[PDB]
Amino acid sequence: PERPIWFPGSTPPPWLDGSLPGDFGFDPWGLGSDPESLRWNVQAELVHCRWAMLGAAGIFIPELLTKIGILNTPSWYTAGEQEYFTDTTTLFIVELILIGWAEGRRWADIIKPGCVNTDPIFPNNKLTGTDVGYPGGLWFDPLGYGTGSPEKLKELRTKEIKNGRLAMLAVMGAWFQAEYTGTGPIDNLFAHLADPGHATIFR
Amino acid sequence: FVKRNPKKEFLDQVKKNIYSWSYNRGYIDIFYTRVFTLGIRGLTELTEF
Amino acid sequence: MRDIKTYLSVAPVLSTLWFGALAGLLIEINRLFPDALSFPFF
Amino acid sequence: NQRDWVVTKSIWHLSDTAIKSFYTFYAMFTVWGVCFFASMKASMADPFYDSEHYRGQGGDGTVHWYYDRQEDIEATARGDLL
Amino acid sequence: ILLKMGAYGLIRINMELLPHAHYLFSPWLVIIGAIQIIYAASTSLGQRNFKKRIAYSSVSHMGFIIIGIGSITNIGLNGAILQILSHGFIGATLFFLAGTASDRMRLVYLEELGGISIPMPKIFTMFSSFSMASLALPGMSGFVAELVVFFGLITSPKFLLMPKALITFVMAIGMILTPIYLLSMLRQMFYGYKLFNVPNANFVDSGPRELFILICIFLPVIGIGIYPDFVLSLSVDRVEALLSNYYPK
Amino acid sequence: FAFVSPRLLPDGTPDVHYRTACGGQKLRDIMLDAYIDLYGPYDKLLLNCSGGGECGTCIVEVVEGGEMLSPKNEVEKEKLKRKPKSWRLACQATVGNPDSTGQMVIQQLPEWKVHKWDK
Amino acid sequence: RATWLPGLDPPAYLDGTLPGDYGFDPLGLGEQPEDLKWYVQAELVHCRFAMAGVAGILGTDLIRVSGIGNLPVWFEAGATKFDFANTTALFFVQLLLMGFVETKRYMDFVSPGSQAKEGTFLGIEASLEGLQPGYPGGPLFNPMGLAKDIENANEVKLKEIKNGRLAMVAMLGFIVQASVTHAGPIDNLLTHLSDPFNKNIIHAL
Ligand code: CLA
Ligand SMILES: CC(/C=C/C=C(C)/C=C/[C@@]12O[C@]1(C)C[C@@H](O)CC2(C)C)=C\C=C\C=C(C)\C=C\C=C(C)\C=C\[C@@]12O[C@]1(C)C[C@@H](O)CC2(C)C
Ligand SMILES: CC(/C=C/C=C(C)/C=C/[C@@]12O[C@]1(C)C[C@@H](O)CC2(C)C)=C\C=C\C=C(C)\C=C\C=C(C)\C=C\[C@@]12O[C@]1(C)C[C@@H](O)CC2(C)C
Ligand code: SF4
Repeated sequence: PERPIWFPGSTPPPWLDGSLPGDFGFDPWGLGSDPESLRWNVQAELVHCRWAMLGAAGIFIPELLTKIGILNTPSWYTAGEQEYFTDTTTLFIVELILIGWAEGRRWADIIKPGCVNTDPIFPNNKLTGTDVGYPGGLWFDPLGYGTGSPEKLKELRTKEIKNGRLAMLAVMGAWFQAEYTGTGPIDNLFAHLADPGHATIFR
Repeated sequence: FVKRNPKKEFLDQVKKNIYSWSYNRGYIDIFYTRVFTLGIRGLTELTEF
Repeated sequence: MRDIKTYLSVAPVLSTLWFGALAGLLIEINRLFPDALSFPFF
Repeated sequence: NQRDWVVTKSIWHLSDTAIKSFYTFYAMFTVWGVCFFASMKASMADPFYDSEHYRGQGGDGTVHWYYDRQEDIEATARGDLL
Repeated sequence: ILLKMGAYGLIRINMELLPHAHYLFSPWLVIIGAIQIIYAASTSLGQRNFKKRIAYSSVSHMGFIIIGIGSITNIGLNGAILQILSHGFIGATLFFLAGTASDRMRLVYLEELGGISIPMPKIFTMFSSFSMASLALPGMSGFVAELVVFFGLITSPKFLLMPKALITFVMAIGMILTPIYLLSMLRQMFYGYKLFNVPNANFVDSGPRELFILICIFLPVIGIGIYPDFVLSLSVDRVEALLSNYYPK
Repeated sequence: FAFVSPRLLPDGTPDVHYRTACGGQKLRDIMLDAYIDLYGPYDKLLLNCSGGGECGTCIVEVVEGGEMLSPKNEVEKEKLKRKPKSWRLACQATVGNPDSTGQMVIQQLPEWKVHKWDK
Repeated sequence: RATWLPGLDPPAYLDGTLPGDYGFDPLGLGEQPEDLKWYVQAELVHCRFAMAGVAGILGTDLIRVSGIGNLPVWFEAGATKFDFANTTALFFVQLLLMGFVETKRYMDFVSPGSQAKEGTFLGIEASLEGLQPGYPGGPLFNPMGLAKDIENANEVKLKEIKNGRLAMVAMLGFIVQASVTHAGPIDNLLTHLSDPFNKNIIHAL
């Protein structure tokens, strides 16, 4: 209730009550006004939090380490065009299959919780998670780290979304910067460090 | 470091892992069992039938 | 949220969405296989 | 001979020679004509092939003699006749 | 002996009389022998009465003879003869040992064979020795034959490096495969401690005759495997492989 | 209060300890609450410890209150070939959270005891 | 119950007595008994023709390429000729006997057992029914009469189903494979095995 709100002193929507991790009462348009869409959208925000987190790691870390002389990674922007040990198309096809397997099973768990967590081949490999979107198990919790008391996971999960939100902005940061500036993200950092009051969007 | 041991709830689980590994002999051992000496045992049956 | 989906499901709104998709599909096919006076596959 | 190889990382040199039994491959076969001494180690006692715990001498006799069962059924018939 | 007639005849009337009928058919012989070396062992491991296991082990080594008849060289043909000798020794002795251990225990299935090492040591010794011999172990004559067979295949002229390596690979798998089924018998039938088989009845170590037979067959194995050239007194191959060696293809 | 009573590490007449326990946990943690020793001569770091696992070095012998524990698993049936039917593993076993009015008596690690000479 | 789609529940009518009941009929194609009863045989007759059919396509091209024998491609087999075989008459001939055997099977499902009480002698006993519509084993159709009709029918038909279901797919492969590659099926396998990452349907197009 008295949890911090995005807009202090405003009245948060009723369907947001602070239970979920990262609920700062932010939903002006009420996309999660009804419970069901909220449930789906919770997943939507969750996975988007993880992909960008790798993408932020995928863009910034190599470009940083190649800006200094340690490695050779090219720009993420033209990363797709590069020619690797085979054609791009088949790798994308191979990516279509394998991801579709996890994006298939994950789909089953979403529409029907708890009906997917046992290994189809070696049935003693059952997964341990109970919350939808938190698979648990030895593959995805090699030491646990998710099986704890509340007010800790709520802290931890909020430490998972609040970072993910930080990623999704950053990668779209690297997105638009590469388009209307001619260089990588780190250059856009440095040219902003030499003359902070001059070198900005306003060139 | 028994009186104000903070992370005993977590640390022991690490124990519950590490020992569970060493007693399992570095699971790679069980791998050759459930693959090789159970693969040839079926291959002989197949080449018999 | 429910009321928005219901409105989007009323007949006219589906029609433009459905036909619009249909128009896009046919235009694409004619862009890739133009003139198309016969069906010369078999 | 004693050729002296100066290899590119160490200090070798070697010496070799060819040898082969000239024709004593006949004399060794003649000596291995000691199988004509396989008669002293045959007249020796047999371990158990002559022991009292043995009767039947085939390759399946003692093992598959094993049809005193039929004779026992016949003895049962005879005892029933008695 | 009777098995080796099928190889002696094939050497004498096929490779000596019908060259251009054998030179256009050698590679398939080599392929068949190569797959036999592994198939015989892979089906031997499956059997359960050790007599048939010994029979299949005898089957397996008959692939080296085949591959030596093909792969037309002096040594490949010549290593085959050493192989037929070093197998006429080993297989014969192994069947004698199998038939001598049996007829003392009257149990044929390899699962009930307890610890026979306690009552009769000498049989166990002379059996493990010839098992080692059959393992192509160096020193004994079961090694140099296979080695010369490998050398004959490798330096063959009727091959260019494509199957000359894959066939060698599939042939060397035999060394990984054979002990798996020989020691699996040596372990079930001899090791372990069975019941207190103290009564010295129906259990007596080999007497003088059988022991002398074993020793007198064993000694040639060592004598040949140490210095094999006691069976390389063959100068016919220098004329036997003279016919084939230039015409087409 | 699943009132427990420990018959500890055989001593002269008995060597009893007393302990009041609220049911719901396993035997391992409920013992390590009342500070009574379970892991024989086994020390902290790595020697046969860490709970709910393999080695099986906690072999508590149950005498009274047996009809209040969780049923035996199959890991207990496996690691206790030597067992008399009495004792269990107590590291994969639980007391019922709703059995607050129980009465259970336990003898600690066997094979370091000379008893049933008593009662 | 191990359906085809782990999360999804199987439909209510695919109870499971039919061998190979992997709860799979999404389009509502079997929600009427008389429908479903007549559909099972189709899968049984199709699969059996599709089991032999692939082998005839497969084995013939396998022996030809290796060189043991020589035969035209199954694609090229339709125009083959040796002697005294007008493709006209063969069609009529094959239509005749197949017409004969197909119908008498059809009459069996239409009327069980109304196929082995007639005048024509010496054979009026076996062609009764196998006691299971799609399995007409008799002491002529199962000359090695080696069935108990109940037990293995759950455990052995399930082999013949999952065998056939695979085989029907495989034949569909060659038709498309020959339609694009213009070549033999093993040729398709031999080509792809050469450079798999470059010999793929993406490159075939
Ligand atoms: C983590 C987020 C992040 C960060 C650190 C930066 C940082 C930077 N951006 Mg950038 N950007 C971002 C997101 C971000 N951006 C997003 C989401 C977009 C898409 C709209 C852009 C689009 C963009 C363009 C088109 C340009 C920059 C440029 C720059 C550089 C100069 C600042 C400027 O003029 O841009 C001002 C930035 C904006 C108008 C968009 C910022 C949008 C974010 C979401 C606002 C909130 C930022 C966030 C709360 C900061 C977190 C605090 C702390 C962690 C730092 C500077 C290094 C310029 C450059 O290259 O300088 C030479 C430039 O031309 N950015
Ligand atoms: C920002 C974003 C979504 C933002 C959503 C917003 C703001 C919505 C806000 C609202 O709805 C709420 C909250 C409440 C409503 O009442 C109000 C509004 C305001 C309507 C998603 C980004 C999501 C960003 C993602 C998922 C980034 C993924 C990165 C990936 C996949 C990896 C890519 C790479 O592989 C390539 C492409 C090339 C390689 O060289 C490099 C790497 C980086 C490795
Ligand atoms: C019979 C068959 C093939 C038989 C082949 C034969 C005789 C080959 C003959 C020859 O080669 C030889 C022998 C020798 C050559 O010289 C001559 C020819 C003639 C060339 C294939 C069947 C092939 C049949 C196939 C592949 C059927 C697939 C059906 C599917 C996938 C349907 C699925 C669904 O219906 C369900 C299951 C449930 C629904 O709810 C959902 C949907 C999806 C609708
Ligand atoms: S469970 Fe097995 S391992 Fe873990 S403590 Fe109890 S005994 Fe030691």
